[PDB]
Amino acid sequence: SILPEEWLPVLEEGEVHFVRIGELIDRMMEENAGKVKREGETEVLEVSGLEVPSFNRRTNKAELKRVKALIRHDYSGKVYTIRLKSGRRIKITSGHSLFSVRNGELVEVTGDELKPGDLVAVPRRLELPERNHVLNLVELLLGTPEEETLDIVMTIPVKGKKNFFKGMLRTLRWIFGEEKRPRTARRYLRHLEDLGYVRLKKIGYEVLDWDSLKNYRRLYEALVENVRYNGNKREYLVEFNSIRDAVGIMPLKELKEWKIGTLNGFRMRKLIEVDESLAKLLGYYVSEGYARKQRNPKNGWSYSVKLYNEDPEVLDDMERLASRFFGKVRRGRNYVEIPKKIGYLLFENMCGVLAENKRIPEFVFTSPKGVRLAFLEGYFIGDGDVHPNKRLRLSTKSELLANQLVLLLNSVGVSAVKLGHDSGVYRVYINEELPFVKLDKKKNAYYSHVIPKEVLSEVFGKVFQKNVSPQTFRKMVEDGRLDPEKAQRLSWLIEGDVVLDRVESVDVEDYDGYVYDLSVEDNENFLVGFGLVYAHN
Repeated sequence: SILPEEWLPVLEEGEVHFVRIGELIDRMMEENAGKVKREGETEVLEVSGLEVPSFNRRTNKAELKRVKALIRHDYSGKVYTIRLKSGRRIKITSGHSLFSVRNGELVEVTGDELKPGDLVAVPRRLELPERNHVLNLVELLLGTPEEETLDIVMTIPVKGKKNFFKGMLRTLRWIFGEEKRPRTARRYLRHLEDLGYVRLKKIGYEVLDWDSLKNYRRLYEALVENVRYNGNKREYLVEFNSIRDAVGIMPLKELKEWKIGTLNGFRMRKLIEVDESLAKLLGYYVSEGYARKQRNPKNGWSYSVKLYNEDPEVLDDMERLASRFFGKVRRGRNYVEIPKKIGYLLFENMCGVLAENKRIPEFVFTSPKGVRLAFLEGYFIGDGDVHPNKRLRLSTKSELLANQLVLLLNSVGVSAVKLGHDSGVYRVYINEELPFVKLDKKKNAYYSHVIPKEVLSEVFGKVFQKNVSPQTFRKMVEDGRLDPEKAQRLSWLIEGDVVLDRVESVDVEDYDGYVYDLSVEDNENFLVGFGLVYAHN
């Protein structure tokens, strides 16, 4: 079993969520009490919709699998904190298993069995789904405290909507039997068909969904009540807050036409398509970005987002990108600032405000590889990690980010990763090339680009000098230097997505409380812990 606190990367309906295994299972079992099957000391909860990364037991390749069920035991006994030389850490119960090596094969080894020096299975790479994501600023702001969207409004050109709200509301009420058939009934009746609520017909019409119509009605009832007129720009106006309990009902087909932001400030489309520019911009923010607000002249708040960076070219890039999204920007001395309120709200709810709350936005993880790399590039360039004298070194006061980074790197091939927590700050060491950073992976080759000498020694019989790289291994085989009959046993290790890290230290403790587990389809293994370590279910 795994301890409550352990990080668990999981996928829900194609989205990657980092959660502490215990919190997940706890909640899931509270909102599904009726479905739990208790067994004195064990509570099982079958689920669907959840997927976790695992490795194929046969081919050892990285693949996502279905999580059959969540499990919760009421444990009392010894727990082990396993610390791998790479900086990865995992807290498990005594009988829980991780994967080690025995005569060139991946075998299960329990916690109370593991000792320093032992080799443990860890990811070399991961395969996460790739799809285009579309940010919905309405759904974003709804999850924001009303205090923050006080001055936010949604405008819409009054042009092709001459009293559209009132005209529609009258049609809805007519359909509901509360008013005489309006004169413009058909204009709107068509729109309701376009939305699939009503199917027009020869004679009159037929309501296809009353519930949906009720909600739509509720929406237009709210709109007709709060929509104002902005004579200046010939546009309709609505304070976000006054319709927070109905706006989410607005079909996307209608949302497109609106704009969201401040009355006398910047306004942008409520539906943003994620591209490499957005990602990179977000990359810059996560690393060198800071969001703030001050009282300003008339006590009342002024929101801005600053992107610090000494390098002149960088500032030109951030400015080029920032402005590509938030119109007019303010290029400073050593920074680029976005004084827009909607810009602050976007960055805040996506990546966080405080350094320790900083995080990679959820959509990035399952975006096409190009977008992931764009995010990374922005993070690195901003964090000033382009020209390495040794190896890339990223710092974060945010534990989540450290983990999210390792997953992102893993998801795009980077396996040479090391972790560290020297003083309140988390470090992520990367010792291998990146499409945007020239560095030598062969220089001080990490555990990931090396085959342990213990494994070779045990398989071939000889006593190997030192560690060997997968390349040298392949070559020795094509030389007769290594017996090809034995060298094949180790193929999984040269072709799979699992590498070996070595146990550095093991802490034994007594634990009284809840412990968790997962049942994973087929592979029966998944990723858990700081840095991600494959654990047997």
